[PDB]
Amino acid sequence: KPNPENGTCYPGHFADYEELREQLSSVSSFERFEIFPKESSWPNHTTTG
Amino acid sequence: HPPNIGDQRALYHKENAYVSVVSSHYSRKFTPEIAKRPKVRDQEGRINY
Amino acid sequence: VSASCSHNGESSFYKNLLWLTGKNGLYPNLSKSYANNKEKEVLVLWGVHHPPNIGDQRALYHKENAYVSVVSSHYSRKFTPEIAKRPKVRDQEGRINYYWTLLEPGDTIIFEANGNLIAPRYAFALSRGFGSGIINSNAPMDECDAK
Ligand SMILES: *[C@@H]1O[C@H](CO)[C@@H](O[C@@H]2O[C@H](CO)[C@@H](O[C@@H]3O[C@H](CO)[C@@H](O)[C@H](O)[C@@H]3O)[C@H](O)[C@H]2NC(C)=O)[C@H](O)[C@H]1NC(C)=O
Ligand SMILES: *[C@@H]1O[C@H](CO)[C@@H](O[C@@H]2O[C@H](CO)[C@@H](O)[C@H](O)[C@H]2NC(C)=O)[C@H](O)[C@H]1NC(C)=O
Repeated sequence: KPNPENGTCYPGHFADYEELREQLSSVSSFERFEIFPKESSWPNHTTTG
Repeated sequence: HPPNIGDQRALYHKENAYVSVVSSHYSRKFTPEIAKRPKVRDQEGRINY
Repeated sequence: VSASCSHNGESSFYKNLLWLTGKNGLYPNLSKSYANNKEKEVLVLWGVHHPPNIGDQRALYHKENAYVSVVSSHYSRKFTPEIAKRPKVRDQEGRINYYWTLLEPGDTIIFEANGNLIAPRYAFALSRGFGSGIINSNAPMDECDAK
């Protein structure tokens, strides 16, 4: 959309927005995976925030 | 980036902190900055991506 | 005031900026905020001070180490002065580095420092012209219109 109404649900600044748009403008194989387990990686740190 | 140092102490229990990400190609060190700024989406503080 | 600047044979400083030095032997922390009510994009100019040596640093700002930080809605950077011997240019051994940023309307800039900060005395509100870059010539001006 010309005016995206949901950009960031928490306000902030994105570094290299246009570079990431150019990188993600065309893909061949796109896969989503868990880089770090939610419970295993942070035993001593609160993750429910 | 917390809006005030009181929320910083309440959330992370450290008056000062450092964030460092390192790779073979890209390496950088980030330091949080605590300052007041106008509210966007009912949040004074922001998080930098 | 800088002895390098010479206006009518008198020492002076830049008009758009201000050099801040400690008063009564102390340099308290500073905090400034500006809201953009000009409805136009504003340009702010500020600089940092790199002292000639640690003695001049202690004489000017009453602190051996100091920092200046500028934060905005879209631009944020942390600055650190460097104290070292440098080549002498225009009868000034130290050097001072200037920085600029562009603020959209509805944005607030924050200045926080304990020393080595050149405060912005004046700011400039400007409109955006897309092209017409700078040219370099010594030719005389004429009142005629050429496309
Ligand atoms: C995704 O976008 C929608 C826009 O359609 C967001 O909904 C909007 O959320 C904001 C923030 O809460 C609302 O602004 C506030 O509304 C209250 C009244 O509820 C008003 O009193 C405040 O002064 C302020 O204007 C806005 O009304 C609301 N719009 C709609 C149509 O619901 C939604 O929050 C976004 N989701 C995200 C960013 O996760
Ligand atoms: C003025 O600024 C200095 C620099 O940040 C402050 O000094 C720091 O204060 C915090 C909180 O008291 C300490 O945790 C740091 O260790 C201090 N750093 C240094 C280098 O001293 C100082 O507190 C500020 N003063 C006021 C009145 O705001």
